[PDB]
Amino acid sequence: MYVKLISHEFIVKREHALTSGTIKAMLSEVNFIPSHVLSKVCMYFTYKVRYTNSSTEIPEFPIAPEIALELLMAANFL
Amino acid sequence: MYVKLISHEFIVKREHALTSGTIKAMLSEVNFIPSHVLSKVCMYFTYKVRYTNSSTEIPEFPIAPEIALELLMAANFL
Amino acid sequence: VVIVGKISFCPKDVLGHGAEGTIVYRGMFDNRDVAVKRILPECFSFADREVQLLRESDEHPNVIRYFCTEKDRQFQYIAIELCAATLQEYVEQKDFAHLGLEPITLLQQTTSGLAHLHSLNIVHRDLKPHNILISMPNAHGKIKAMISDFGLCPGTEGWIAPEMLPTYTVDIFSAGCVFYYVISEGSHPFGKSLQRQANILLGACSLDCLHPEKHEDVIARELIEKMIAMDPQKRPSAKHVLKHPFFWSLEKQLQFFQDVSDRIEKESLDGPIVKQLERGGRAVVKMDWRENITVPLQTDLRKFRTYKGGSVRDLLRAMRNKKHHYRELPAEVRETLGSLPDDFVCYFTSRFPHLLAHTYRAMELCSHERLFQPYYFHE
Amino acid sequence: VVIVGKISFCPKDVLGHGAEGTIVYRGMFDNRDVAVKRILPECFSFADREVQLLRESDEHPNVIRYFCTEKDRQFQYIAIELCAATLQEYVEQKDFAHLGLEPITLLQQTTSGLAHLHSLNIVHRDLKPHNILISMPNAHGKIKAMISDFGLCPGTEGWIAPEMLPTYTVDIFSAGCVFYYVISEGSHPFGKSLQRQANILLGACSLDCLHPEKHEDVIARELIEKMIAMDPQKRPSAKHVLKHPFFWSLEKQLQFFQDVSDRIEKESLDGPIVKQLERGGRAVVKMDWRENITVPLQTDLRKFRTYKGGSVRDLLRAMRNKKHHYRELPAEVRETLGSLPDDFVCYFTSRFPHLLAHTYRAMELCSHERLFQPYYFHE
Amino acid sequence: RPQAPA
Amino acid sequence: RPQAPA
Amino acid sequence: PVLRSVNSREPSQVIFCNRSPRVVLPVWLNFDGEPQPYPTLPPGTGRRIHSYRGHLWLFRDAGTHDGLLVNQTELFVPSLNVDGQPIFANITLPVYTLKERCLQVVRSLVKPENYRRLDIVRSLYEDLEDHPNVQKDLERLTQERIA
Amino acid sequence: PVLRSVNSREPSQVIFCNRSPRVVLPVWLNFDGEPQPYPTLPPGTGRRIHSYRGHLWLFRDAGTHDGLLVNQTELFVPSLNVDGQPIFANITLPVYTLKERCLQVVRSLVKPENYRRLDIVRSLYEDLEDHPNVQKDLERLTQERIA
Ligand SMILES: Cc1ncsc1-c1ccc(CNC(=O)[C@@H]2C[C@@H](O)CN2C(=O)[C@@H](NC(=O)CCCCN2CCN([C@H]3CC[C@H](Nc4ncc5ccc(=O)n(C(C)C)c5n4)CC3)CC2)C(C)(C)C)cc1
Ligand SMILES: Cc1ncsc1-c1ccc(CNC(=O)[C@@H]2C[C@@H](O)CN2C(=O)[C@@H](NC(=O)CCCCN2CCN([C@H]3CC[C@H](Nc4ncc5ccc(=O)n(C(C)C)c5n4)CC3)CC2)C(C)(C)C)cc1
Repeated sequence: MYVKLISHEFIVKREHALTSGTIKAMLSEVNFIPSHVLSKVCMYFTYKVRYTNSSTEIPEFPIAPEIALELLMAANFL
Repeated sequence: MYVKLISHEFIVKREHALTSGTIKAMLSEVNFIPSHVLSKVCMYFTYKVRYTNSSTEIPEFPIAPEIALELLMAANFL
Repeated sequence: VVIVGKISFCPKDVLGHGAEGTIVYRGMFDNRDVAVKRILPECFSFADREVQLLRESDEHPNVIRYFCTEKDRQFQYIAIELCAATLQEYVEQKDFAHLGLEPITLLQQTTSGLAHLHSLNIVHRDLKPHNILISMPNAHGKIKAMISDFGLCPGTEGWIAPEMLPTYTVDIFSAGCVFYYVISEGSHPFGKSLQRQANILLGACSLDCLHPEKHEDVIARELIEKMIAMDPQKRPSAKHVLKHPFFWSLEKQLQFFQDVSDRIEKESLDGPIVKQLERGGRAVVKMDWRENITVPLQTDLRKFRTYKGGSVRDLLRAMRNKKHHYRELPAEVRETLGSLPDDFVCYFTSRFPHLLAHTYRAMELCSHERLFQPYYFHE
Repeated sequence: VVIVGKISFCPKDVLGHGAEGTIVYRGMFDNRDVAVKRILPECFSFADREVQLLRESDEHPNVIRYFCTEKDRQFQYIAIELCAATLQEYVEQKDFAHLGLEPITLLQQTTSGLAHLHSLNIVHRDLKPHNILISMPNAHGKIKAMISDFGLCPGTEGWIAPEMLPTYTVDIFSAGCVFYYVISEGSHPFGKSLQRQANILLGACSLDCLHPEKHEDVIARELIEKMIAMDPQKRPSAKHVLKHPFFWSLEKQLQFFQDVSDRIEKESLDGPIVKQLERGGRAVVKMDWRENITVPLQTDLRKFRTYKGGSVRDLLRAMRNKKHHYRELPAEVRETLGSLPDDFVCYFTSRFPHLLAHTYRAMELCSHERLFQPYYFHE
Repeated sequence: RPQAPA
Repeated sequence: RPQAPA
Repeated sequence: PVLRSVNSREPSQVIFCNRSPRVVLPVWLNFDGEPQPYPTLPPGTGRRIHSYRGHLWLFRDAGTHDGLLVNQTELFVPSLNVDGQPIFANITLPVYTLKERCLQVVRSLVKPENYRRLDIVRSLYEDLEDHPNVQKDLERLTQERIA
Repeated sequence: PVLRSVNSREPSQVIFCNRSPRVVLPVWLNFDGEPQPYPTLPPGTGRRIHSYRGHLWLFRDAGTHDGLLVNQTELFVPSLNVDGQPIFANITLPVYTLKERCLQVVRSLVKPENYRRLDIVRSLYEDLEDHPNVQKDLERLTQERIA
């Protein structure tokens, strides 16, 4: 299944959105977190599902300095 | 007084020719020693009188390698 | 191979580690085999204080020898004497090729190097079997113990003096633990490694490896117990430790016994010397010492039946007489006593294991005398 | 200032010279004060054998310490321990600041370094007061003698063994000359410098500075005379020299005397021990020793009138008795004899200057005994 | 890329 | 020059 | 400690292959379990390494001491050189939790003296001062192992 | 020996001024009279030198050890620094006897192993092997001095 997140609107798979314990509690549509930070969370979900238990080497998840604090706060909440 | 030496003919002062003990015994005209070695002896007499008790620094008396042995023999005899 | 000047080494030839990232390699300096400590930039300040202590210390046979120091663009390098093992490897790997080095000679060398540092006003502050190195054999095959990593070159688990958790007494405490460590072949005065510092604060001082009825263990407990004393002021200096009976040869033990019995021969029985020598004397001589010697020596001692068995002084003067008259003694007696001096003194110490330890402490009140200078330390 | 790497020096700071153009400078190596020997290209082969002997020798306190060697485009440089003086400057300039170093301790240190070289199969081959260096004082103000320029690093006037004009005996000969040199404060066993080698071949061995009636000079002549023996096979090894009474303290001289008198107390008067001890005995005890001691000691010796004055053994056992009974002696007697051990033994040696030298040699026939191990050398 | 989708 | 006259 | 190297003295060759974009610090637990830092490995590079069977290696960031995986595992143990091949130790980045990854970014940008001045939840200051610690992870790995 | 340096220990500054076309070897007779070679002086150059009053210096060719004059004298003795000036030591070539000058030329051109093969009077072989010797000149200068 697919689920909808709101900051802007984002749609991700439920197997990806389950990477968040908080979203896995709310889902068992969610509106929050600015779009520029919630899209970065949607990019982390794709990064996590792609590279968890991957046989390849794994690339550093890139984080911009200006979003570091906003994204840390969101990640600590999620 | 001046004295005459013969190998060619050379004329030197008696105060210069006295630098040779042998010539100072013969003189108290002398014929010998090739000219190319006896002229070098005449050059040594001028060198000796000029630089004996000289206040200046003294230059190395130059001797050619090809005459070294002929001039050593003449000097040992003189 | 890496060259930093006179110093060179193979990066694959690691000997071991120090503190804060410093690897030690087997290197080469001026055609000598050396150990090369590589120092990270964050430790350049500490490696300078180490080099200064290494070079400015007077040379001592039992202190690690320092050769040179180089600076690369990244690291510092220190060339020091290449050794064969640590004291920890000696104790825990007995299969190490230890040519003739004996545990008490090892400890004597360690205390000699330590007393040398203390005389230079240098506190090691980190003495432990890992910092004590066993040398490569010299041209005569002789092996010695040396002290490295001294003067801070705390934190170390299980070797810190209680009051440090700057004065030489903190080194005497850890030396006392090293002593017991070597003597017991691996044990620690304060337990296993995890409970060790918690036992140092509580004051365990459990020395159960030292038998209370063996002469050598009674002497070794007398020294170790006051080296690891909780009160720092009760700890002997390193020059006091070196004068202890623990380091005496059998010949020096028998000479002490002769000197004591001569000192007390013409002495009043009510005088302080004999009085202190007889406190607890009944326990030392095992009530009656005349019955504890063997029958062959008893037979010749029955020739002078006047000896009293409760007196320590009578055991001393009896033991002294058989030493002076040894060559006149019957062969049947000389065979029990054994050869002078080693076998002769072992005869009496092994039967009266507290005789040396009691007499030594009982004769401290005349340690100032010229006769007793070799046995006691005073400054 | 000249830098050749770790070594650096000021060209104006000349300490002195060596052989074949080698100037020694006061330099600096790894922040240590060093002496820097500059070697001309014609001596690079010799400076290599010197460095090899310096580094590959076991470290000894009385051997010069070697640090590094550098090569410039023109010269070699050797960094070695910087000393304060030579033994020649010590002897000939007494005004040198010699803190506490004593001539016999100086000689003992020189023989210790020499016996160390000989144990490494190294022959110095050039030992003389110029090659023996007096150290800079350490952190305790102590000064020692060290040996440099050894192993050829012959020719030297007045110090060569006769048979060299390869074996350790050539060093014992020149050491014997060094001994006399130091003892006599400048004289030589074979005369002034020009007549010296001509006297070494002829065998002068004139030791006139040593008085034949002083105890110390009798002992020093006994050692020196056989170190400079013309026959090389009659010369003692360096370990024999170190065991000689010449290096004994007053306490060890009195202990030897006690050990001898105890060894001979229960001994047959016709036995080889007492017989050899009594050959020439009348000269040692000055015919009757009972009359040569002072009247106060005579008074207490008259309490046991039985002593015979022609016997060396009676002088020994009498001297031994007053040592054992010293604390019982009247103050009027203890004041003449003096304090044990130094003043007590000086009392007898100064009145019988041949007593120690005679007894020592007379007791060689029992040097193999365990009792006499500290006094004689045997291998 | 998963961490930087197009 | 005396040692090399002209 | 339970996590320690065995003193096997059987040499094993190992390729420390740094497949992460970080400078790797090889950390060797000695025979007492104490961690000893070895020379760092530049990103992308691999090195032939002399080790011994049963020795324990864990790999950290050389700057931040962030835990790194080796063969998808916290700890690496050299096996015998079967067929003469050198054992490969692929040091790789683990997928960090988004919190921890953001914590590493903040730790690099912000010095410790400024963590408690950031306009964030106060409990994040304690999480920021909780720098990656090898000794802390040795306690955790011991607990996980003995269970 | 009679020719020796006195151990005065009074420092004197000296200009070793090499006014000869040869490399000069400064030779210092120590307090025992033994000659000690010092660093050589290139031709034309002068050096400020630390010496002491009453010390004995003689100067040789550095290659052939030919005797050289200093202030028109075989031997040089530093005086006290009167008015603070450094004493000048003008090292110069002496007028050699024509025999000796030719002997130096032959000695350089002909190696010792070939002296006795030259077609010259046999007594010249002994004069050629009579190389300039500092120790020989110290005996001669002592004899000349004590006279
Ligand atoms: C390039 C690179 N990039 C990323 S990683 C890397 C890398 C990878 C590997 C290497 C080289 N390979 C290793 O390092 C491997 C890795 C790991 O498997 C452990 N390992 C070892 O070799 C270790 N060996 C063993 O386990 C074999 C058992 C044998 C133990 N041996 C017995 C002898 N014992 C000593 C002998 C030398 C004596 N000399 C002496 N002398 C004077 C002083 C003065 C000061 C000082 O602090 N010290 C000492 C206290 C340090 C002195 N020590 C001291 C006693 C102890 C060592 C051990 C580390 C224990 C050697 C190098 C670099
Ligand atoms: C550039 C140049 N171009 C042409 S010429 C030139 C030039 C000209 C001058 C200089 C410098 N100026 C000099 O050299 C002048 C020239 C001439 O006037 C003599 N002169 C001196 O300075 C001499 N001084 C005196 O007469 C003053 C009396 C004081 C004597 N002092 C007492 C202390 N004594 C020593 C102290 C150091 C100790 N250290 C030690 N340690 C370890 C070892 C290991 C090996 C070894 O072989 N050694 C020793 C045996 C060498 C060691 N030694 C040894 C004892 C002896 C020296 C004296 C030469 C005697 C110093 C330099 C170059």
